[PDB]
Amino acid sequence: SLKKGPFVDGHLMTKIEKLNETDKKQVVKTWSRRSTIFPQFIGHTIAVYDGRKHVPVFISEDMVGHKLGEFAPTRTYK
Amino acid sequence: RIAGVDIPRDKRVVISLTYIFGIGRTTAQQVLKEAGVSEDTRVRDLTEEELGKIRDIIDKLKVEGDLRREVSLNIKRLIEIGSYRGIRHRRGLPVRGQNSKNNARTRK
Amino acid sequence: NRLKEKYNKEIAPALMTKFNYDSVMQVPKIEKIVINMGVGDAVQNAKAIDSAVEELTFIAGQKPVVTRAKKSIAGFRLREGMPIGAKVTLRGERMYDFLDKLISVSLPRVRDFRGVSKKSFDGRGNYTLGIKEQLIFPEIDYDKVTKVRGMDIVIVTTANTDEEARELLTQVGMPF
Amino acid sequence: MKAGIHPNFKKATVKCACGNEFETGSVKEEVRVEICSECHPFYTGRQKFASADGRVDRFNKKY
RNA sequence: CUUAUGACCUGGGCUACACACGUGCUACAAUGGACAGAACAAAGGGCAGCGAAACCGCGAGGUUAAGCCAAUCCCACAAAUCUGUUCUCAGUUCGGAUCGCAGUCUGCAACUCGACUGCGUGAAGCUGGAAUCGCUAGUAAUCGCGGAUCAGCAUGCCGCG
Repeated sequence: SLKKGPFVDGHLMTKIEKLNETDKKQVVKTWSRRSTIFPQFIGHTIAVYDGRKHVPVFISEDMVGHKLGEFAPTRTYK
Repeated sequence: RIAGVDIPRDKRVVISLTYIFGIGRTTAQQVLKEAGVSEDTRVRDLTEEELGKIRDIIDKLKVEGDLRREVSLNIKRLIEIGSYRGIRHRRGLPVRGQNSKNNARTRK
Repeated sequence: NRLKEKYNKEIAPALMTKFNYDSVMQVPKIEKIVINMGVGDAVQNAKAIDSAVEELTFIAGQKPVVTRAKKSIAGFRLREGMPIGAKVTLRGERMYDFLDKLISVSLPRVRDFRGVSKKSFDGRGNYTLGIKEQLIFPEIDYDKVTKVRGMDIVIVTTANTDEEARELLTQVGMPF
Repeated sequence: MKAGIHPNFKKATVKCACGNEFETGSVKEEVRVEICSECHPFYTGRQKFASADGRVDRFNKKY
């Protein structure tokens, strides 16, 4: 939460913009649940590590400002 | 009355307009100063034009009939959007990262 | 009165051109507005209806009628014979007087207002409305009200289909 | 009208806060109206002139 | 065991939650609350540090930056207190819990999982059963203020008046 821009790790960026540049289709892997979502990754799918398993999730239009860690619940319950 | 809601009539106007949904003490006082209607009045015996020139300013700020629904729409957006924060809101667990071992009887 | 003049002058001609009626007195006409109070009595306090009666005689222009329960049902502990709910019908100049108050002051004074329901119809040109607050016209002495049960509003017209009543109530002044 | 059992009915004009008129009857004699059907924004056609309204989904960290 | 109970790396967990126990903090109010004014301490810390004044910003803070390796300079405007105005005994101008919105700082990074600010919303709670504890005077009870740990984080601890 700071006005010098939201914070991501660069390598996953480079692959995902070349991905949406040439061929939008298939899924992208990550171990980093830390990157802030940018509003130009609408429609894709990301396999995010929860600490134990890679989980796919779909990014919609309203998915702005969050991080990808909001959707891989690390801990379960009843 | 003022914006739908009535006002306790025998008190000071600065205390009295905080009973409406959307302004607290600090926000009420500065719009009341811009209104310029004394700010140390009993609302029981003020006059009608000083009663009415605040209607236009509370129209351009926002109150219960809009804040209630926008916070509702935003919070159900957070509900069905699939967030961890949304599912915590759904399950009644605390949201601001507080520990659920010993407390949060305010919820659940 | 004003509404009667406008209905005579412009409302009925506009719709009779619009539905192309051969006889001009086939025009749909609003017949009765009835206001029905219902109290969840069930022998809890006798004074609830004994307050709503003179509240409604202030809301309307005349005294209502205490409705009679038809049959007993113990699912509310409702014994047949002890009174529940009130009713009053309005017609004449009185109905236009009440609809005047409604459109002019009442619905704009509701705590929150969106448009009236699109399809509260019967299917045969009658309409029913449900309001939650007694604050209809502001010169009810609002400090004397204790209970918060609002009112039931039933307008009955000579409309045979829903569409004619739907269209006529627009130029009556119901928002949708 | 059974006389006595009905309250008195008489002419009772309307003064909205905006000053609009209406030739009205009531059991009272006079009503002050804070908001009329010509200024309450839903009956202003559709938000004609009473509005502080709008909603976007804005995603802007470019400052 | 060296073809892992040894290393490396990322992410998660150590912060979960139907309940219970303990230790603390804060309240339930007019010996009060809000607003204005007037004061009065000790003891420590500061160089990959303290960072003045001034300006910007409502505020967290931001900007250029003075001085100080310190009985010089900085941290650093102590609070309780007193005087006056108001509130007029209520779930309240009490109480602020939890939430939504917008931000500040730090750090590669604040989601699990930090603290702070301006907002709006405003919880329960109107002195607490059986019980049970500390305390022989600068003590108890209250009032703030430092330090360590330290990128940022203290209601805990240590010490000060």
